[PDB]
Amino acid sequence: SELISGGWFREENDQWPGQAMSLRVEKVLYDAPTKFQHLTIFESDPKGPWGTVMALDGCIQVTDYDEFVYHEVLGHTSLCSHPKPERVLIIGGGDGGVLREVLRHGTVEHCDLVDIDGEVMEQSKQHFPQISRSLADPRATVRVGDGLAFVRQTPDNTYDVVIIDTTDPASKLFGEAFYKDVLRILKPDGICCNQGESIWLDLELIEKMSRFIRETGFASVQYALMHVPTYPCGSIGTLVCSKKAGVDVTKPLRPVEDMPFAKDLKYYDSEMHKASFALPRFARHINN
Amino acid sequence: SGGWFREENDQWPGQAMSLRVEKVLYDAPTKFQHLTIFESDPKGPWGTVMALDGCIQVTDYDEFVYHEVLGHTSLCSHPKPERVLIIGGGDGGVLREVLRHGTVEHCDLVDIDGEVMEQSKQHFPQISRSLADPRATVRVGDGLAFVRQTPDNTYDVVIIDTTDPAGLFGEAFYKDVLRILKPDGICCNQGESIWLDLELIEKMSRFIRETGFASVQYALMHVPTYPCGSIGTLVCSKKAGVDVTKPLRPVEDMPFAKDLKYYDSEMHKASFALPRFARHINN
Repeated sequence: SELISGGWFREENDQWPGQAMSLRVEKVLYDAPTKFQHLTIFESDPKGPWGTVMALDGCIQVTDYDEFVYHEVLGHTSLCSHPKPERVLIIGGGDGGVLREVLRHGTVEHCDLVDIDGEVMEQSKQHFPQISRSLADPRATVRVGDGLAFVRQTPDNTYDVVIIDTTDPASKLFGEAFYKDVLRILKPDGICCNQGESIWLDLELIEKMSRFIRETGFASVQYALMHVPTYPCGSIGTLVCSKKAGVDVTKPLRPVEDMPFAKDLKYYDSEMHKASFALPRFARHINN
Repeated sequence: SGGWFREENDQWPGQAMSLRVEKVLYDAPTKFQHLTIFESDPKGPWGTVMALDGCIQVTDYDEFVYHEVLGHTSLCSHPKPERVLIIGGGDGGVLREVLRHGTVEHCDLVDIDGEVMEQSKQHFPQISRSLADPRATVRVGDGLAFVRQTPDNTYDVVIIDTTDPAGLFGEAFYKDVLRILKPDGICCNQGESIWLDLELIEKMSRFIRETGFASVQYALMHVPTYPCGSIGTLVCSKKAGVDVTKPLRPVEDMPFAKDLKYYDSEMHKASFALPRFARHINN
């Protein structure tokens, strides 16, 4: 209804009062609500480098150009922090981008993925094949359904890593029970990766979320910063949490340089891993 | 127009970013460029915003990142910076950070646009307060003319806060900058984004090395108002074997360290770690 070839997409979001970013639309590939949210896929200006762009609820999620940053940082920062990650769970991750990166690791014997929106997955399968290729991997069991119901019915010490690639669709509505479930389904040496907000637009939420996950029972939580151009302020982050008291996730436990796919990565390496946990002074208290 | 500022596409068309305007304080050309000052949405955190040639340069909210990174990354990499030159830096932001250092005996500043510094004096006092400091000699004029008429081995640090505006002249200019630096001299130059012009950073980097600098390293930073959200700075060392990626004089030892909002020795070291697609700049 809104987008039109030759017109411009506009990301507004009320998180930021009085700010907006826009991209010129070449061709609309999809624009409509789903069962759970508003999906919008389109081809951007060929003169520009962003390529095919996807927006969920009026917020750009994936673009061909910078897509690798968020997927590598979540996938590898958490897995490289675990001594031997054999079994992995991803809550969300419908486009398959984080799954693609987890599946690079030879140690991963199986990975479960649970996202609620099946139509987003289908549109990723069509317009982002390079991202969604891994949904069909023999080591991946992809499920469409409720992540809360899944983790509650999962027995204890099942997973080595749990990646939460979602902000819910400030532990509000379902955090208390869910993060307790996440803690118990992790093995004693378990690592939990959670997508964080920007240190520019919602530092207050990062502080609350960090304190909440520590109160839940995690022995440590550390915020990793990253350069993502398409995000409103240009820097989202992620909370990498340990169940085991003692482990320091800010230095890679298994450095990616010692495995054969290190040179295929566009963003992440061991030096970026270390660098991501150095926060500006104004935001430094998050990591103590 | 209708209560929204829109940032220029220019290089790489199709992208644009916009801010809601509450009150326009200034909007008109000057002698050398289009200056645009306005108050942003009070509900938003940006405060007073300044744009040069349709490109946001300074906002009250994130202004400290760019100024601390240029000022301190270069000074903290020098063993004892007594004399400093800033080409550009009309708003006084980089000057304010350089002047925090006790070792700095004097600092010369040469920017070509006098109207920009007058508008900074008015609408950005917290930034431009340093222009009146007794250790600062502020000059309005050509930076190319100034550096060619400056004798050898005059400066410890030279901070180039500009991508060339004054009406092309790199070859002569960077030779001058190399010559006017003392043997242990550091040169800080503002870089472009690794996202939208990596090709330019690579060229700029090789050019400065070919000019005579023993090493050149690109420091990355988080600046939300920049198109992609990450500009950087090239830190260039005349003396060979200098690893500027580890601070020579840690800011933690200086008393103003806790007054900084962004920069510290941890951020210093992290800044030189580049994504793999851009790591060939520093290798």
